[PDB]
Amino acid sequence: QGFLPHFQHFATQAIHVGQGNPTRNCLEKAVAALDGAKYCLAFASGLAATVTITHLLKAGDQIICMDDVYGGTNRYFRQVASEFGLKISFVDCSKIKLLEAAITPETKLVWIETPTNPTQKVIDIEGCAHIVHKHGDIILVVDNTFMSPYFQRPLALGADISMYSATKYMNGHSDVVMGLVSVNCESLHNRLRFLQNSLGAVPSPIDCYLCNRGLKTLHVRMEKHFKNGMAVAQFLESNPWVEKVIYPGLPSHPQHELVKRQCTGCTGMVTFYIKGTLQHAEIFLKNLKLFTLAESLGGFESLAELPAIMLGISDTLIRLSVGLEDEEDLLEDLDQALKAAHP
Amino acid sequence: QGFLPHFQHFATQAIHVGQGNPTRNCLEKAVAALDGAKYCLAFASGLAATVTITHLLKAGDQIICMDDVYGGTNRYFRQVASEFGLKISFVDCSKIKLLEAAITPETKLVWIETPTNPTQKVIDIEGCAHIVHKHGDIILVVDNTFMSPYFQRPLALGADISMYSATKYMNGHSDVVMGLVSVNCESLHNRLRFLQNSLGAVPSPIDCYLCNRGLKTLHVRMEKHFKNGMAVAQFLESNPWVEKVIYPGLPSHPQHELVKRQCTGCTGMVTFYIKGTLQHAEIFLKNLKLFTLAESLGGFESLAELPAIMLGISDTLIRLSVGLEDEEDLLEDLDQALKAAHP
Amino acid sequence: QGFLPHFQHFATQAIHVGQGNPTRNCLEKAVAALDGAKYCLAFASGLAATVTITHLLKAGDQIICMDDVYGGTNRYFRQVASEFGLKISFVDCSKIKLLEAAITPETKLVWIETPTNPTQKVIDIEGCAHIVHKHGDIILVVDNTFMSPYFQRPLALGADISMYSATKYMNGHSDVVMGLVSVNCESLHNRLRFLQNSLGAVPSPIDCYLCNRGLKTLHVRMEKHFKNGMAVAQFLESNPWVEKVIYPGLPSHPQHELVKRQCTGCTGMVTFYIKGTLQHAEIFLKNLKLFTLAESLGGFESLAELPAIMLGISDTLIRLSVGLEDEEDLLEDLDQALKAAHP
Amino acid sequence: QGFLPHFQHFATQAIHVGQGNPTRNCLEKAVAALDGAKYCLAFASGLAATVTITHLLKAGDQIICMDDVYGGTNRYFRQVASEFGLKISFVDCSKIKLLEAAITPETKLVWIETPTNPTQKVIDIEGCAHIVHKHGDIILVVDNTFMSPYFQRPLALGADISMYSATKYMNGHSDVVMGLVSVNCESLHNRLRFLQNSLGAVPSPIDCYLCNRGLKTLHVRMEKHFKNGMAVAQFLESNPWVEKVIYPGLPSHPQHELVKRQCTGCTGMVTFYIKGTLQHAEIFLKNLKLFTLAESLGGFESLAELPAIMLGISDTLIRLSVGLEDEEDLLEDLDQALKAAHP
Repeated sequence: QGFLPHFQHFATQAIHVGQGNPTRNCLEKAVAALDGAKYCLAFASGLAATVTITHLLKAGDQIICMDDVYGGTNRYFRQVASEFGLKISFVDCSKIKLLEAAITPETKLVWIETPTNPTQKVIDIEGCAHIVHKHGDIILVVDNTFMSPYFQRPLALGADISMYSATKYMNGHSDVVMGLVSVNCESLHNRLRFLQNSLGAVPSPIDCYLCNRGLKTLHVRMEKHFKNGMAVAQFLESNPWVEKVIYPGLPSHPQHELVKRQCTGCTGMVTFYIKGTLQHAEIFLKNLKLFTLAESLGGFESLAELPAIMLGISDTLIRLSVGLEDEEDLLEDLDQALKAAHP
Repeated sequence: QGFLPHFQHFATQAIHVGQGNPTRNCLEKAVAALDGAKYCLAFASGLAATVTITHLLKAGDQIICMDDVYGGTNRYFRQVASEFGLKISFVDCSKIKLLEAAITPETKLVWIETPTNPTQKVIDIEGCAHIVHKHGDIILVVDNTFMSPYFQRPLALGADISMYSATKYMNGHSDVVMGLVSVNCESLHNRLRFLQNSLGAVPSPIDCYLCNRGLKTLHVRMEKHFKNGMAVAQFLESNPWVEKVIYPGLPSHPQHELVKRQCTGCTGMVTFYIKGTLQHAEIFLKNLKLFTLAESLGGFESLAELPAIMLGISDTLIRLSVGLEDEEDLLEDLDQALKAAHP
Repeated sequence: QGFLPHFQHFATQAIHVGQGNPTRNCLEKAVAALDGAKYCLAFASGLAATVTITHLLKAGDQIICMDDVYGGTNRYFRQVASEFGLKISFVDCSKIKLLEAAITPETKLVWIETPTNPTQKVIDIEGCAHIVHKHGDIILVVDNTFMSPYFQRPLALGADISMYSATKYMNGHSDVVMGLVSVNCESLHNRLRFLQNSLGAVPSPIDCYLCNRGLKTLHVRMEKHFKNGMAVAQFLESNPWVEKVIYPGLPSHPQHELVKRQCTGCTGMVTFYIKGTLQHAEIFLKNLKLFTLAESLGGFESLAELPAIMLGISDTLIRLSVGLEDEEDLLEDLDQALKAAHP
Repeated sequence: QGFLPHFQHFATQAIHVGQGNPTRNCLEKAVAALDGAKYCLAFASGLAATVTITHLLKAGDQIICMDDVYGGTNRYFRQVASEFGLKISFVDCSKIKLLEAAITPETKLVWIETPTNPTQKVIDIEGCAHIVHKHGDIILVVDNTFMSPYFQRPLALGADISMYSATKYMNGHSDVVMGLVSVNCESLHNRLRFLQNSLGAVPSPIDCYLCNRGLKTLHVRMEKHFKNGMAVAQFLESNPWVEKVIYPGLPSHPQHELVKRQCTGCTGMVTFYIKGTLQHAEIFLKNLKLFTLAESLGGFESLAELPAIMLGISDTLIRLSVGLEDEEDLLEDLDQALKAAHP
């Protein structure tokens, strides 16, 4: 039904394209294609990618970041801004109007992450692109990490840089770290390349090989994360013991319509509020038998978490990371622990 | 669809079960579950597993084999029977009545591969089960390599032994070789275990680790193989340059009914006859730009082969091992090649 | 001083030679060279190698094995002899005369291991070769595993088959299992090859690659095992708390002169008797702080063991597996625990 | 020999110590010990480590570098100083008096590589230590890449920071890249740690695992490099076709005395001038049959390079990166090539 039609040739390119030196170039060639980008640059980590992006700016320039309220980031950026001598301004871009405002004559970069973690507020990338590009020379960067190039393609939505940061967690707990920066601009790529080779925040031939190896199945893995995610999200929202569910894949989401015109699907990241108190989120989490209590997100295994203990996030909110297990089993495990949290 | 429903817990067991020593024991626990069996023993190669199974018999014993006409096998088995002094016999077990006639007092083992290669004749596991089990003490082994435990469960259909043999080709070109032998019978398992340890034809710890790792995405990869395989087979079947198609998933397959009540789905192996002459098949193969010419089967990559040059098999028969690329691109590559082979 | 001069080009060949299919062939090419053999065959395990060797014989033939009294083997061989229908005769070949005797008109194979485990009695390979080859068509097989092709080259000493069986323990605890069979004969190689490809007790491309990878440093690793072994062996034999030492590298060994004309050095396997009772071997072993209590042998780490609890072996005997640690530290750790075993 | 005695416990620590998370922390504990330092921080590449170290300084600060004339470096450093706005200066620190003159109020960092490449000029770590430390607050960093922590311990000789940067070339052609920064000073370590985590130029868990794994055989490999290196250098030095040799291990090296009181041994990098013309050097290189032509250094494989084509370096200067092959074969290959370059 509804989402942007999946990007053509993704799977074909992910498998055939290209099949630092050789290893890195091939990885980049292939990632460039999946991002619909003309160019790509690989870094040791998503963070190193981020730093390098900012090295693009000169002392004094202002950088406006999406405000990661409950999430972790923000301390970073702020530290990268401090050193290097830059001005950082965090603005909730959930409201396009707010971004229009914050734009200062010094603003040379706008960094956005969508969905957000763990509330999952979808930012209108296209909206921000037009607002940002409207005046002066400024860069729009989208951190596609939470969606992956398979479900979201920033560059196509007006972004100037689509950054993909993969941790030691997705292709199985495959300990491959990587910072992928894609772009179409000519100079942007040139400047970024120089930095890449000048500073050395680069990946090893092994990482590149492993990373590339894992991409081949990104499409089949992500589709299942989505089928399982959707299923879990529905079951929950229809469960008597769940106050609310937040999953970009459901129509109940406050941005479901923005989601269908920007993504081709959703991750296995499902958030939901459990009816009751922090004492109930407790019973629940402790009763899960198939889901695993972990603070990370991405494996083949379904993970659960209570951010409140892992004005603060409602201690009744739970973020799930639906993996590749059997949909039936996942639901039964959720059902069983919900019934336990309410005798 | 009207195939058996997908095996319960498969994905969950593949990802969670278990997570010559350790590594092998966990691989064995896992595969045992995927085959719906109490036990499983791993060997160096499917060929090794085969030889091991024939060691359950003693000189003077007889063994019936599904007669693999155009495939490669038969020379093996024969070389194995010659040595070890066993009596071997080949029967077109696709004709159950014909197996009956073959049963003999010294018959103690019946080896069955299905679907055949590359004609894809399907054998009724159940039938042969009733027939074989009916009289005397005799083992019914099913080589589940061409289906994978995901789409077929020999043990649940009567077979005594389900042997899954994987080559250096699936899970990408992961160079892991392995022979897995799942079983339920108590003494059958004990004899097999004694043989396993006393003869040393076992995998290395790394192979077991790698093999188990691939098991975790087997369901999603097989699903995509099945999808692309169904698309390819339908497309070729309604194409003006195709005489006929041989694909278990299509209702046009002679034993499509058997399939549905014996498998949960189908592999990416699509067989078809190109309209024309050996020369047209050649034009077709040379024109393919997305498919890769090769004699192996199973990678993420789509392959094409002309058995006549790699009585005899028709010079018009082409076997494709459909990969995990974009259905669209595969369809267009074939269409382009077929059109090219007909000006 | 004294031993046969090291085999020429070993290191060069181990690194350059060749730098189943490709992977296996290269591994075999290279191993053939290191064994000074014209040919080589790789199997899944040393045991699988052994079985395959015996498959060379026909029902009825007799196989004479070195008698592994305190060691583990013998149960194997005996089981392989049982099945397959062969006659096994275990004879202590420490006494060349004894082998001369046992030779039966049915004797078609003589299997020897030297040094022995854990007593380390050196067998005169050349002596047994002349005795064995003197009459009829019979095969002499030496299990070079305990020495490795770097310190001992059976084929050059008249052996017909030099078998090297590497476990998941040497190139670091590199979990690579492998059975290497080398030979110069034309037919022996032919028959063995057939068996190799007919039965499938073969290694995976990964194993072959890893195994080959590790060979490159075999010379430097083994030399240090020897320097450390020699040092440890001396310190011990000169220690007031040690009744006796048995290390082919010392002149005190009852075969030190046979050793210098058959090997180019020694392993890190040092055996020794601790002055006192099983209660003292206890105190000793329990006080080691750098050596590790393990029943295996081969890592980069120095291992200790008391075979009596790991007419039976004197419960006062200890086998060490000297690794690659600093010689000084190894001695100090031995010294410290010996002083503890005798307050 | 008259070199410093070999570092105590090195091999033992390399094999036992430790056996961004785990993997990296253990690599860091290990390398910290090998460098005889309290701490060590790992980065993506030696180049990344370098950039990180320069981040300890702020705009307006100055940094002195051993002037690498014929090597490659200098362009880096300069590109790093240009950006980040630092003042850089190059000094032939092999002439201690010349460094003194260079010290400035804004001087806060002195970078020293030794021996140089490919001339192999040796810098007195200690001297520069006394000189630099003498006045003001300034850091003395030593790039220990060309020696390895096995043959040189910068920190024990006065240096504040010892940076070991390994490429995809040693430990065989193990494609592991890494930059290790060992240190003793408390605040120096804390600032470095903050930078490490806040900027993300870190290794992946697999690189750390692989890197630590190679550390375990570093002593034995370096010893063989040193041996072969000594042999090669002596042989070339007494050969009729060699003008002169430049090898730290030979008493003919201008700073052979410094060496002995600063290193425990030498690398396999032997530099020498072929008697004759650029054309003779060419004949030599083309005739080599065992040595491999390459611009990298460090594998198990022996390499040869002619810097003049890969003021200016003499067209007669040849640098060899001596591997772990048989000394005999290396000597004969060189001799064969030299003879060939002189009819």
